Amino acid sequence: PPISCPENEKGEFPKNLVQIKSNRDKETKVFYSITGQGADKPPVGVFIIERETGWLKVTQPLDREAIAKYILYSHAVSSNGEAVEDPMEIVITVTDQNDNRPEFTQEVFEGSVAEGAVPGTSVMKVSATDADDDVNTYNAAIAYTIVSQDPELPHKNMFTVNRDTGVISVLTSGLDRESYPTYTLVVQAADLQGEGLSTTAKAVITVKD
Amino acid sequence: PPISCPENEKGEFPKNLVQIKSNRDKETKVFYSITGQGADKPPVGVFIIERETGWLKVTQPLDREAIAKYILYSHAVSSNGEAVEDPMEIVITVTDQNDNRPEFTQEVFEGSVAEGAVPGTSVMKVSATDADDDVNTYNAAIAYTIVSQDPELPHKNMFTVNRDTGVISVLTSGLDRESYPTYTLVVQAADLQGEGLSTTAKAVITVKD
Ligand SMILES: [Ca+2]
Ligand SMILES: [Ca+2]
Ligand SMILES: [Ca+2]
Ligand SMILES: [Ca+2]
Ligand SMILES: [Ca+2]
Ligand SMILES: [Ca+2]
Repeated sequence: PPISCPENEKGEFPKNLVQIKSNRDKETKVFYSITGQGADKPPVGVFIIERETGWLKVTQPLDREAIAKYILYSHAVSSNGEAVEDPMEIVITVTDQNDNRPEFTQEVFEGSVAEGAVPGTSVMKVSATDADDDVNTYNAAIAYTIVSQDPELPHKNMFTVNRDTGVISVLTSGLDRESYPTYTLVVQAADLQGEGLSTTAKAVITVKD
Repeated sequence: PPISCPENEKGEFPKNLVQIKSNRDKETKVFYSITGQGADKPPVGVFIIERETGWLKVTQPLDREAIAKYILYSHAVSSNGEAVEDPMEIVITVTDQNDNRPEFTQEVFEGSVAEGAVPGTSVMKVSATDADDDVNTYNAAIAYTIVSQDPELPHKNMFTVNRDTGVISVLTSGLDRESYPTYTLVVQAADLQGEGLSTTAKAVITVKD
């Protein structure tokens, strides 16, 4: 059966994963080995096996974003020097932890809007990515919010962002090019549908005629 | 051996966990079943098994803080109505996600300090707990910070908090009873050693003498 291990595990190492046994255990003395990337190939020694007991072990914390899936092979050789089984495929799946903050595609997004634009007009889009597992978890489910607006004139809520799409829209009337030519918005992207880890970037909006 | 499953999984359900096989599937057609709390007993239907193929599945997102360990038994009955195998124990371990914010033991912590206390004197202790897995993960490793001090006089750094202990101390001199009687500190607790999920509470300090 497939084997699971969570990434970023703490505590004492090594940790037991599964004990491998051969049926020819009582017929003859059996020695156990593992090969593959993560065993004898780079990264070397991530997984080990006790040669006499057959206990498969992980020796360090794992990282899903480095390697999410390990394919290894177990070997069973008797004291006479013959393989008593065919090499057996071992698949080790690395399950995700929410350990990556979202990341905006740019540090400073540029947009523009006409000062006459009706409330509810789309202006610009911001976007972030999240390196965590977006297939199985919510650790990469991003929600967009606006943290601050500068200047806060004529008031502090001139714009709003669609929490799913990252589209920034004119929320209210009051845009005035002659008084406040540009706005610096600090936008936020947070995983766990807005409840988790977060990052910030800037959105600079120029006001046009 | 488990049979590990992460909590709060998204996507389509049910999801394959493992395929149960009997040897004596060649002689006779075998029907597979599972019993126990989580199968036929409350909570009913969390885990199911295909009767003909023997694929054990989970039907819903799990919650480690509700149930962290399931004990099931798989049964193998032939078409003639006789059990061909003894009931086999199946342990199901629920692995942790960081889905719980740290929570302070109180909403408002109360302490006091004499105005003549030398800088570096212990004043009080704030405490937070985290419901996530503190044995295997960092999802419950709490770090304390002071977000804000009120009032910011004589300056904004009158107090400091030990990030591990939650012990608040006098950082600087200037602690006049007469001109400022009460300090309300906004304290924060963040998991993943300060880098994860967070909530805030209040610490009210009354200056004595
Ligand atoms: Ca990682
Ligand atoms: Ca991750
Ligand atoms: Ca994330
Ligand atoms: Ca939970
Ligand atoms: Ca949890
Ligand atoms: Ca937590």
